[PDB]
Amino acid sequence: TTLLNPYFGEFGGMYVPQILMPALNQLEEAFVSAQKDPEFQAQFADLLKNYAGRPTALTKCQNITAGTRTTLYLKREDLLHGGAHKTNQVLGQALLAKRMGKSEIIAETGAGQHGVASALASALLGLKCRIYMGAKDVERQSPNVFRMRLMGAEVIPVHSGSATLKDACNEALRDWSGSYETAHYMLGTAAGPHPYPTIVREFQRMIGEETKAQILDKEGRLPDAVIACVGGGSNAIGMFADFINDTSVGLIGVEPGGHGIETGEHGAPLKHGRVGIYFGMKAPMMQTADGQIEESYSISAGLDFPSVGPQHAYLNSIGRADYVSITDDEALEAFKTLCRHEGIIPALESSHALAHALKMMREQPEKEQLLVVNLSGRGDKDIFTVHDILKARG
Amino acid sequence: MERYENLFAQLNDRREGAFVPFVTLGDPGIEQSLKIIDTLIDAGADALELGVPFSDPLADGPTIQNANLRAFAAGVTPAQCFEMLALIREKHPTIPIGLLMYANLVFNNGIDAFYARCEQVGVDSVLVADVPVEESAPFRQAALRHNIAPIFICPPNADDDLLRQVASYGRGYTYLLSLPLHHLIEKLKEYHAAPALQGFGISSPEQVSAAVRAGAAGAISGSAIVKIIEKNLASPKQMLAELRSFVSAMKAASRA
Ligand SMILES: [Cl-]
Ligand SMILES: [Cs+]
Repeated sequence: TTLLNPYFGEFGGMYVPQILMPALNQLEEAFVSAQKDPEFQAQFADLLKNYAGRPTALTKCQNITAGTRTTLYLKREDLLHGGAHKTNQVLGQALLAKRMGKSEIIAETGAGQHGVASALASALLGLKCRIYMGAKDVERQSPNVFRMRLMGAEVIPVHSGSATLKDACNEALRDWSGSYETAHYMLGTAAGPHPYPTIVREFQRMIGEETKAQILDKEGRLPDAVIACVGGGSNAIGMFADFINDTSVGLIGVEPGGHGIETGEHGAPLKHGRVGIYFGMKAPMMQTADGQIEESYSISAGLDFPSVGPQHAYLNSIGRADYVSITDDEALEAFKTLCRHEGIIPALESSHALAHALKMMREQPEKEQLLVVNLSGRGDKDIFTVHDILKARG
Repeated sequence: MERYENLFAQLNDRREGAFVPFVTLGDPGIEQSLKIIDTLIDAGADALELGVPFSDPLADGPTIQNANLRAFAAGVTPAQCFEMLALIREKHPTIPIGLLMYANLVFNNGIDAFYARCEQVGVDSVLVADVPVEESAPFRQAALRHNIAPIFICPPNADDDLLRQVASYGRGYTYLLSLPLHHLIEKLKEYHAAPALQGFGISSPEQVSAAVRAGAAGAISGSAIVKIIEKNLASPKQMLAELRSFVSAMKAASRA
């Protein structure tokens, strides 16, 4: 039935209407053969290097750790074309599409960053691109909508349901069930029905591969912990994958705590949600006691996904990775600290990861520890958000 | 209880196909929904397909998406739906009742516990829209243990292995979506599948007559009924009269 296990332990699966299974089966098969095709890997690595900017730097923070025994490195995915790690995987999914003979791309977006990444890969490679967006998210992110239009993509608003990302994930799928002969669904994170949690990890894993080689070159030892924020899980599993077998390396994923776990307004399904079945997978999720699916909350729109990739749920259950949460305020403070001490404006999403590293360092300043934070994007997109809060406070 | 077999037995001695409306429970309110269902039954519906409002129905078009929202606006919950189900069954002991569920509502309080509650209120079948046959093992096993028939959709892009599986695992009836129809009907009859109900775009009497002629045991009106409810939201007595008109027209079409 499938070439690969669709499950990570008890999490994962292919919970889709029957009509979508041939699309998933066709996609798994093309992915398996692309993975064995040197020509595909060469074209992929070519685009990553000559178009997207890989490999990205690994920056040692000079000032931020002063007065402690923490050495902090930032994997600089903010330096990637597009400003975020999303670019890696959409270039891969678009080559996959062409390899299948598809001519059209479908995607869902909320904050707009996945829409922009999908529109740029689609323009580069000659694919027609249509993007679904929750109308609430549409006008809240009209800069990103204009970007997508500039790159030629068609943007389609969703008012159904709460008119957010999760209601965008639904209308793209109905489109695909009718159009999958000619069109490819470019899912935006390491979640959803199999083979997508597998495909996105493999198209993001160069982050951890590069980090490993760069850290060995610079410090001659593996890090004590690598730390990444966890919205859907793609940037974190891309950092984690190459270290999973180096059991001396801590894996730390950072879910958004929003206004605080105890307030119920967060986006931390992995540690504070409950297993259910939605969006084609069995996974922890934000749900009511009746089993309806709630929204995440986080000050960073990019961590708005009310579930989490199934491989993260698996790694937690076996204790290979640890998952924590960081509140809005903690992430804001980390944002300000990185600008003032290193001259780097991080995405508010990435700021959650940094904010946890700063906690590890500050709670135990005499502990010698080598930490890598995946800086999953830059924060230009967030200066307006951070500005309004700061003057609303003083 | 085997209401489907009895229904299909009497329908065949009377050379009729089945007409099966779909409706969302609690749309547009709880009490209007119960009057709608009583109207559908008395206008000649042979069985009922009932949906439980779910937040994220990725397998449903816009007409149903709005029905769900109307029901949520009315405060409808799964617990209230099961209460409604017991009332309906109390008034109409012989009509078969199938639920259209989404997996999370079945998974929520335990899969066995869900199918136990169906049997307790006298539900006859359950279709889980987002559980393909490949994933269905825990669901259909729980259904069989509680004398619930598991319903599977047979889609237009079905290959032979799918039909074999659908024929072995399903009971009650086969949910047909639109390779030629008569060939699909025949392969299913070859493999001893449950009787096939055609459920794609059934809006007019002539389509009901086509499906029976093509060899299907009947037709499900997947959304044409929800649009009569949407069209007539402001005048409830108009809504019922047009529901009565439509249903009896569609059910007359099934007597070939
Ligand atoms: Cl470079
Ligand atoms: Cs999340």
